[PDB]
Amino acid sequence: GVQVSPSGEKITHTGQVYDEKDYRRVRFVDRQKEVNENFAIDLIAQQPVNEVEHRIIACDGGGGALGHPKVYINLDKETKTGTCGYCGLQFKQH
Amino acid sequence: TSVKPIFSRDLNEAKRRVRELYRAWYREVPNTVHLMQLDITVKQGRDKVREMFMKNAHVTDPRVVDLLVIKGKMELQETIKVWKQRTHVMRFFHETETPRPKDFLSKFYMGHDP
Amino acid sequence: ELVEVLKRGVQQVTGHGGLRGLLRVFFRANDIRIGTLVGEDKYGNKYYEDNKQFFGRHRWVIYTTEMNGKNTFWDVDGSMVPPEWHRWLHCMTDDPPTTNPPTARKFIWTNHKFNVSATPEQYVPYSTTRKKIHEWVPPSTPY
Amino acid sequence: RPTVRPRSDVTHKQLSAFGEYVAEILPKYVQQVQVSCLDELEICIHPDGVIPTLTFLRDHTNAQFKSLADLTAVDVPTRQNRFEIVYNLLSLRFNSRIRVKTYADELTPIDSIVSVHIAANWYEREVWDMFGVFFFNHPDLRRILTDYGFEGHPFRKDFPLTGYVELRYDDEVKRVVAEPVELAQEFRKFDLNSPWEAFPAYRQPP
Amino acid sequence: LHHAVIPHGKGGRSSVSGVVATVFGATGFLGRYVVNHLGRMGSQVIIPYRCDVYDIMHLRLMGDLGQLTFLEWDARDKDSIRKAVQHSNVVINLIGREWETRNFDFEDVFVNIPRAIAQASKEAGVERFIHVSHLNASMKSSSKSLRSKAVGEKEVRSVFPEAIIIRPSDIFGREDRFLNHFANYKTVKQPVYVADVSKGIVNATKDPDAVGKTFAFTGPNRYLLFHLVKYIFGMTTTKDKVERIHISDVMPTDLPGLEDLGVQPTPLELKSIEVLRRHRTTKPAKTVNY
Amino acid sequence: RAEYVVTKLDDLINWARRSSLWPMTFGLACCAVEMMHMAAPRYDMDRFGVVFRASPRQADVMIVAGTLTNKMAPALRKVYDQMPEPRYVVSMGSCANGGGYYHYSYSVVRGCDRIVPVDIYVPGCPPTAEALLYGILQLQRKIKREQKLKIWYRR
Amino acid sequence: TYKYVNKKEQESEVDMKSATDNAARILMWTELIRGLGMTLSYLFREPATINYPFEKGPLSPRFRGEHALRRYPSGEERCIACKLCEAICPAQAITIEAEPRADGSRRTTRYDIDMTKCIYCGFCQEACPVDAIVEGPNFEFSTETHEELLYNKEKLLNNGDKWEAEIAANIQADYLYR
Ligand SMILES: CCCCCCCCCCCCCCCCCC(=O)OC[C@H](COP(=O)(O)OCCN)OC(=O)CCCCCCCCCCCCCCCCC
Ligand SMILES: NC(=O)C1=CN([C@@H]2O[C@H](COP(=O)(O)OP(=O)(O)OC[C@H]3O[C@@H](n4cnc5c(N)ncnc54)[C@H](OP(=O)(O)O)[C@@H]3O)[C@@H](O)[C@H]2O)C=CC1
Ligand code: SF4
Ligand code: SF4
Ligand code: SF4
Ligand SMILES: [Zn+2]
Repeated sequence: GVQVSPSGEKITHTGQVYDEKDYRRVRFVDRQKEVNENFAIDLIAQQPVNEVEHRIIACDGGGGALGHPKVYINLDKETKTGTCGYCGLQFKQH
Repeated sequence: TSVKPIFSRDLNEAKRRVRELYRAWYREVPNTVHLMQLDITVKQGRDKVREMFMKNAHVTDPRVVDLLVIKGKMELQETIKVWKQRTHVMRFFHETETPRPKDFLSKFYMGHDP
Repeated sequence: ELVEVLKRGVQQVTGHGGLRGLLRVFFRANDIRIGTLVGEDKYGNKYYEDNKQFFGRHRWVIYTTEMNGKNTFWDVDGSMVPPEWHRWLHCMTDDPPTTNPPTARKFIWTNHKFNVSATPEQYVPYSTTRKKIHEWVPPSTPY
Repeated sequence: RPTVRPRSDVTHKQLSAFGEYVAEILPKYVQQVQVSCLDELEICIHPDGVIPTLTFLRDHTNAQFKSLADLTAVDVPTRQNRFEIVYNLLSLRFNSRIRVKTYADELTPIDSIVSVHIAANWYEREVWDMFGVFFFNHPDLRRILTDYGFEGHPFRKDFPLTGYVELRYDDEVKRVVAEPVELAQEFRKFDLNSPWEAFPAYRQPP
Repeated sequence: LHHAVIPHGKGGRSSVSGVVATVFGATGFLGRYVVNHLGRMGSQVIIPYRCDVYDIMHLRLMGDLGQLTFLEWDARDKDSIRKAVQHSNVVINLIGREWETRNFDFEDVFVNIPRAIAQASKEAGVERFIHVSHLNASMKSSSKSLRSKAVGEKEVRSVFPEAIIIRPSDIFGREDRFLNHFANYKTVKQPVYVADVSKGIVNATKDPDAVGKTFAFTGPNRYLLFHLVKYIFGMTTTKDKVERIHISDVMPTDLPGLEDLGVQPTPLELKSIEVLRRHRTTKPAKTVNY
Repeated sequence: RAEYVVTKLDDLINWARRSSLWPMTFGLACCAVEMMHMAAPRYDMDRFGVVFRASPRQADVMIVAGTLTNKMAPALRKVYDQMPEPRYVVSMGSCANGGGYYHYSYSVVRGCDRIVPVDIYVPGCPPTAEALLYGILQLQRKIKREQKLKIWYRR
Repeated sequence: TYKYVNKKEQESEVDMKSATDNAARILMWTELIRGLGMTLSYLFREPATINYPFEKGPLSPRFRGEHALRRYPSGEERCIACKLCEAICPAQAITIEAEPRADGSRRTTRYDIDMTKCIYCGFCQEACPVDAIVEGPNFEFSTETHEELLYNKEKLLNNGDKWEAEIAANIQADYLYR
């Protein structure tokens, strides 16, 4: 979530802030700093872990198309979860 | 080695073509500052012509000289016929830019200009 | 067949909220047509329809007099139309939200914003990438 | 097959025969006749055969190559004669097309053919303005596409894409001044060519 | 130093010059050149305005994309000057009227507003302040304008000791109130060109040997008012204006001049022709010294 | 107060200046067919008060439509200078906004905002006549939001 | 097969009848009254005009307008920083800069588009293998400065959040053609 810096500037989803001593803060004077308040890194964490009875699981994101390329993930390592490099979802072996 | 020529056999004929071109320019110059209301003086214009001529003095090849004559004639046409403008003619003096200082130190101090 | 025209005209005139509504309409939207109200959006705009007019005038909209703190009684923009009605008003569809509603998803804007080309809440660009080269800082005590 | 292009040999035959025809009529001013897979006939010649060959092809009864579809130049800076010159010609009596090529460089001009085809009056000016190639016996030869004070031949391979100068209005002198080029986003040079050979038929020997 | 200031580039429109300048008085006649000289080398330029947005459009094209920042202000409104002086290294003041309105007297203009500007600059933490005045600035002056100028210079130095005062003489260019004022229809003048003045100021904006000093920017030559007005008429209503007109130009002694910033005088005998051809439908003036 | 009547006077002047917009259509390229389509019936430029095309010597707005080259910049600037104040400019298209598909060329001006000052930028290659109309109405509002007499009064 | 325009099949007749017909055509101004009649007929028809801000012109689910950066239902972004858009964009208008995110994912730190360079060709959404960048329907986004058209990840993500209720429907419509 956007949390403000000493100077009074909102931080972005990639930690960008004009140093308090920076002259580039002028462009915001009498204006605003466009920032997105929905952080994917948190919205995906809010999602739960899927469970499957198979040690290998295919992910596409939803619709066959409208999703992403079908990728296959392994679930032999009960220590952690199996994450998709496209959608961020994570699965377990039960 | 041996070549095929262009509009000349030797640098003497080439230079006399050049001198004819200089006659033409030198003579026409003031009509330009008259037609198009340039600020500069005819002395400045003529010094500029001399500078732009001596800029290509080391040249030796009759062909490389005939081509420069051709291009100068093209420019003189564009100028006597009012196709160029105040802008195109004043694009010779560079009134809106400082030159790269010809000093190792004046270069070093600001940038990597070698 | 001329008296029927005059009757259609008088009903087009009186088909609004009397003289006050008639003037309101005729002076904001220079038009006094009568159509069916398919719906109304959160921001107070109305969307009317009539399939007997020709393609391009068979659907239209009456904007709101206020949008996010702005007197829009005279100033009016096609940017006020939110997306769900934008898609039915530019005739990408034959079905409006009321019957074909959108997909309820979070991170979708609840409050629509119109063009802000000069308002104080406009867009100012900048670089989103952090500093690359970190410099050297010496200590605050000598030798 | 449905994905490949058909292939008629009658045209290859006709054009090879006409190549032999043209070359044995003009053994002088001729070299490197070639007809390609896609059935197009190129004839390479010496810069001294331009008007002879064009006139022959236009007037000769078997040829009647009247229309000058196009005139072009091409810069290959790895050969001493770097400016290829190309005339694309059309004949309606036969529904045929031909290509006549020659070569040139800097300081080594070509002969003009406005006497043969008057369309060239502007194509040759364009070549001079873009590639820097003079033509003999051209009435007017001057900048046609470029600005009036432009110094350079920009369709070469060594002239930079963005150029050397740049224009803007300055209130002090109240004109459109020229200056060096300072971009706010340098054009990016994408290196795409692949390391793996794609066509063996053109594999050069080492 | 902050990496956002390191002057990267080649001295051009799309370069960086490390100069962040808040300029008051840009809607006028000398700012129109100061801002150009600042921006055509890659400087950031904050411009406060009180005019309507139409009268400030001749300045949007003289600087690269994003370097110009136009905001609004009001001299009587404080906290509209912090906005503009903050985020800056240099402040330039060019304000000044040739007459008095209702709300704004010479006192206000030349004493009270510059003082607050310099106060806010010092508060913020900027490192250079440049103020422009008249060559004949003196308390003993028929015109009260010059009185106020010579008072405001001290009122500034009392808050910004390291400031930089610049006293040019009657300035001549296009849209100037001197040659056009004369041609509308005992005293020696040495006028100067806006180009020279702006070059001097923009050079001082970086030059390190200019702080806590003064400069008398005067032309190369001098002329008798009569010879000069006759030259005008050959090439072709305010009491205080006429008073400033009927005063000769001082010859300031050993004061750091124009050629000490690097600039060189541009004689009026070269730009009069371009300034005056507008007022149409010759030999030069004999330069003299008293 | 005088403020009331001065506000009303400015409002009237702006109503006139925005309801009688006359364009000089500096049409250079494929961002001009859209201006023609906008004059065409479906959009009827002339319906708001914007005449189809008037003379560059009695015009109020100036629509730069298409790629501006270094051989054409001086003529555009001369037209802008000849035009009578109060004059406004509208840049229609990527070519005139930043050079567009030819921004990295030697014969193109990377933005008409380097030769003349602009008030409204319309993006597109090409922008529909609907978008150009939106931009012209945005200019109308920019005019309606002026305070000339007010700033001259409280000066 | 060819035809003739402005050629008669054969000579005409100089008969008094035809001569008088042509003389009537000349004197009485006959061929012009028909043009007057065409103009009158057009006066007595219905014009094709529309109230713009109230009546909008018709478009298609394929319209290429303003840009948007999309998300997944979860809310996670879609761009994996593969740069195909930057590599195909003819006008070199897309600048991208990526990094590994603290959660160990391929995601961007910088995604900028220049609307003064985009020719609005759609190649970027043709190339995106995840349907993350889309040239949306909007066309009414004019401005007053050249600096509000230099977009970035934040502006594009805001546009996505704004217009997803329409982009998704148009994509559902058209995705079976591509
Ligand atoms: C008692 C018996 C004897 C009595 C003596 C009198 C007997 C009758 C005499 C006949 C009189 C004939 C009518 C008089 C006018 C004729 C003028 C005329 O014919 O003009 C000729 C001219 C074209 O000539 P030309 O170029 O040679 O033709 C093409 C050749 N292939 O044509 C033109 O160029 C005209 C250009 C017209 C362009 C504008 C047209 C606008 C028309 C608007 C409708 C006007 C209707 C009238 C309005 C009335 C006003 C109240
Ligand atoms: N030319 C000369 O004869 C000489 C001039 N100078 C100095 O040159 C400087 C500028 O000259 P010039 O360019 O002719 O000045 P201009 O009158 O051309 O414009 C000066 C600026 O002052 C601003 N200004 C004036 N009064 C006020 C006020 N009461 N409140 C807010 N802003 C105000 C105006 O802003 P807006 O336009 O927005 O109102 C204007 O843009 C002056 O400070 C003068 O002292 C010094 C020596 C000689
Ligand atoms: S922006 Fe596109 S449509 Fe408009 S003039 Fe340029 S190339 Fe043509
Ligand atoms: S639509 Fe625009 S941003 Fe996308 S590839 Fe084409 S030019 Fe580039
Ligand atoms: S093609 Fe799509 S996923 Fe790849 S970098 Fe571009 S926007 Fe991101
Ligand atoms: Zn997945």
